[PDB]
Amino acid sequence: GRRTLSQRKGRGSIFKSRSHHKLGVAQHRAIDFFERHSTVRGLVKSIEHDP
Amino acid sequence: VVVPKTRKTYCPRCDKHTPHKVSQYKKGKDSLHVQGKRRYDRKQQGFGGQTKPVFKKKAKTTKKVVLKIECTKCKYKLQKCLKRCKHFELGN
Amino acid sequence: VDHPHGGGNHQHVGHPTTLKRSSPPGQKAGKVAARRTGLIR
RNA sequence: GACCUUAAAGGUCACCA
RNA sequence: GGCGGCACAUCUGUUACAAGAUAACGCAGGUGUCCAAAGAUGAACUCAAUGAGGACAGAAACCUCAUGUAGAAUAUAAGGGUAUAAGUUCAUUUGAUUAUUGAUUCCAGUACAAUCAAUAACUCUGAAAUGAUGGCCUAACGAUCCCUAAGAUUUUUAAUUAGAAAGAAUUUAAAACAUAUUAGAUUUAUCUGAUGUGUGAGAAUUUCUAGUUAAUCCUUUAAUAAUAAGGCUUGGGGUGUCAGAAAAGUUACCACAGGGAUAACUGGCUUGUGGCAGCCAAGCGCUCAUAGCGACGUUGCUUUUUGAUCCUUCGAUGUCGGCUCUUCCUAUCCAUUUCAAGCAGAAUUGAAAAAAGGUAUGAUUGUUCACCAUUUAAUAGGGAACGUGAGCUGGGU
RNA sequence: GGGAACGGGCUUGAUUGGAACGGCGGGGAAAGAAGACCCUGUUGAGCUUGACUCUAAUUUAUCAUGUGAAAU
RNA sequence: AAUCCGACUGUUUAAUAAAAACAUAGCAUUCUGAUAAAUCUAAAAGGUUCAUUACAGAAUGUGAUUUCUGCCCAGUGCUCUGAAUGUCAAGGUAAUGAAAUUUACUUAAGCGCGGGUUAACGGCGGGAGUAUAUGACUCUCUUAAGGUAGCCAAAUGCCUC
RNA sequence: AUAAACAUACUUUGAAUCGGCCAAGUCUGGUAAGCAGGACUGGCGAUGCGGGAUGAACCGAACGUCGAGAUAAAGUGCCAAA
RNA sequence: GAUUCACGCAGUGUUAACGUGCAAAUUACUUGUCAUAUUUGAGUAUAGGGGCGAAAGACUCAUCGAACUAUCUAGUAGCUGGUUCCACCUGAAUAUUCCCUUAGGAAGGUCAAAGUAUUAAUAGUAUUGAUUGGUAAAGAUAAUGAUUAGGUGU
RNA sequence: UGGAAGUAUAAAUCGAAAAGGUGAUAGUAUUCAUCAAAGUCUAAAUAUUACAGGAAAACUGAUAGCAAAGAAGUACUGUGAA
RNA sequence: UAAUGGCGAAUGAAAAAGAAAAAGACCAAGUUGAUA
Repeated sequence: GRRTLSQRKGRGSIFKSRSHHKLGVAQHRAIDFFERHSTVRGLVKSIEHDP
Repeated sequence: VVVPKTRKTYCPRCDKHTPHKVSQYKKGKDSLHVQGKRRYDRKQQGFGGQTKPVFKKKAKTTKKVVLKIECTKCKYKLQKCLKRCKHFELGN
Repeated sequence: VDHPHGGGNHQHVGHPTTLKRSSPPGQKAGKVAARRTGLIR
């Protein structure tokens, strides 16, 4: 037999993520003293659409 | 088929006719230290799978009957083979 | 050649589509370690 | 027609051209 | 070819041809068993059937006499054999045993298997001669390697007692240390030198008779021991494809070496089957076997159906039908000429000469074939590589 | 006619004047291709499956000696 | 004017098949809390979905809409949040023996035992009476269930033109 | 009785071959076959020559190169010798 | 992801042309399609039990039900084809046994060549003598069977 | 591996010594024989179809002998290996 | 050849003995420590 489509998916040649116009990694900020024992205030500059 | 024990037949060691006890011969326990078994175990070791033929086309349904006629007074054992029989029994 | 489901003179599977979790990659096609099948009630 | 089964009757086969 | 079967190991009768051999997927059947008795022996008896008798009892229960060449029985398929038995009954028994030779049947004069003839033991039965190495005979079965059992003590040696008989033994350079005895060191399983003698030394051994003890089938290669293992001889575990690999399918996506040793198409032999034609005459035909038919039988022709065979073609003969076109056969549908009728006329029916001329249009189907609707004087049947694909078409396959 | 059972050559006949042009598709069992159908090879390959023998991945047990404790 | 197939737009055997085949939206099922699921690699602070996080990722069947998806868990799969003392390896422990060896006891998964599951693979019966015919009705055999709603000489029906 | 000394008995080494086919005062299966399979012998294969017009097998007869004669199967109206 | 025309593109039909072609797949007309699941250039990524595939076993340089190229390799072939001068002499085979054997092998028969032995070591023949066998024929109240009738007796 | 109850190497586990290894049939014991592993070096006798320089030949003599007797790994083909 | 081997096909050494040539030296450990 051949190699099925699920096998060819794990090599990542044409199945790589199409992430060129993505905004970036979306996550909390890195933990520090000011988040452990205080509060840091942030300003929501804009709301954007992540592809 | 049916053959009694306690036969009176010739015993070569005593050179005389003595009473003899008759039983049936059963194949003994296969040993793990005979040369043929040691050779076979060595060959089967390693890759290659089954290295010796395996019989799978049996056709016979019966076996020849071998009696073990044993001298009572001298322990001298004979081996008499009978014809193939479906049913065998050691009678009186 | 392409798939385990690749059938013959009638489009059909042929063997059960529920498979063990331990199936090698290549034959693990369909429902995997399925505790149940059919429409749920 | 061939194989099988029952107490004549069924059942399966009868393909490549 | 497949499916079916086993003609693959194997027995009987027959084909089979009066020595031996001997074919077909020829005919009628059979084996992969069964038997402590259904082996061995001794003795007694005679079977199947029939007739005639005897309470219940009769067609069939048990008893008696007579006839009784086997017409019964002998484990089984068939064929052979068997009557003071090879059959039935009674009694004893285990030779259905160990060892060694020589032959005969398949035979390549190989193996297995089988069939015999003797010899050396120990036995069985019988008064005895004899008989007994499985079954009354012809089938009832199996290599190398591997596994697993039984056997190899009869005899041969060594040592020590007692007796007896022959026996010189080869000839100079030496280390292993068993150690004693000292000179050092040590505490630990304590070692390290040197002095010293024998050892180990050489200018008895064998045979044999009677004992006693011990060992005793061969080998594990320096020597022994108990275990283990391997040898030698003989059996069992099996190969049924039976002189014996360890083995599921599908390819219409297929590939290669080949094949007319072999199928699907023509052709060739045959003509069962298909088609056509005769001979006799039981009868039908209101009377009348033959106007027209002709049963029960029987003799042919044809190759236009399908079979049967495998001779040609597998480094290829383009495989259905239709369309187009030519020719040929007559077992003639029409037209022409005649004879017959249960031919008054008309329409018809049977037959002869005759193949020069004609024999159509459409619905459905790829169809050949078929079935309908018309028309016509008639809308006959066939061959030519099942005419005709560098003539077409590509509907079917 | 016989022959390998469908001859251009052979046998017996029929018949024949040398060279050929334009057409033609009856024949040369015309050409193209060591038949692709079928069968035989102790020749293969793709694919399938509790065909035989194996194998990666998956899985389970033991070993591979961190400290200080308690229960069986 | 109708019948069949496919819902549609789309794709397809470059060089004999463009289609009823593939895709499709819709419907449904399975697994996974991310140190996971799937999966490439001989190995790897290696790689892909994943610049991701269940409205997600991965594996499948059917093929728009409407109406509806019947019964069967016996067989083979898959699974269980399940049972221990049926069967099960290397090991571990113990005994005899001069020792090899041998013997006994104890060990996990797996299978067996029991349950679940068919929008998992799949399956879904006979015979005889009975109201000029038919047979609502009845008897009888025995399946895990006996083909239900529908549809039909159909691109599916041999007989069959 | 007849024949047999280039008679007889061999020994060693080795080639090719085991696809066969035909005839008949023969047989079996089949309706039958230029069908399938056998017993005995002779042939074709391996084989030309004369005759049957032609033909693997039929009849006569088997072959170094030639001359002359008697022949065999079979023929004698012409092809064609008689 | 409506209907159409055009620039373009494809390949439904003629099963047209051509079929030693313009062309190792093209030409003419007809047909379809002709912007969002569209068409297209360059760069870049994926590689042979691999890739890529709106799935045809399709495509992967005219090569794909496993590319191209070189080495193992002059792979093996019980199968097909071919196998080279003259004269002379002798001259066959299709039985039997065994084989995973049936298109092939070994034992054996037939045949050739070498080399021997004075040689109880001749016969595909007939005759005389003693045998063997169960074929053709024959028989059918002669045994086992098959079969048509006619007398006599109870 | 010829090495056969394990000849050699490696991996997992285990792991010595008041030494010990070997005498190829596994095992224990007692003798006998013979060596003293787990570090290193070491000329000579031996091989050679790379390549360079020479000499020979019962070798080939332009379809032969190397593929190449001339600007031969050249002309030419392929994207490329070739 | 011993041996190995579906013990099949096949694989397969070495001591002795005869020659060419010949050649033996070092670390580690131990000892010496006004230590080098």
